Amino acid sequence: RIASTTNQSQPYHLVKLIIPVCEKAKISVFQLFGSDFKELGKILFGNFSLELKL
DNA sequence: GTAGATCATGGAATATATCTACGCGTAGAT
Repeated sequence: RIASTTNQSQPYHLVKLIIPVCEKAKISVFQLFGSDFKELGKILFGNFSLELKL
């Protein structure tokens, strides 16, 4: 939330923020930076067993 | 003859980006 409230052009701390975030999301860094928004959303919804569909 | 014992005698608010001072590791010269 802080990273999304601060200026978006500001870089994010890799090991401090992104790697733990994708870790808790059960998502590889490759999947996060490579897949499009549709695939990422579908995989996130399946990972947390949500019923959403983007 | 007298004192003691005995007997009679009795109705109904938190995290984070930013600014600043300091030691200092390394760069530069020879």
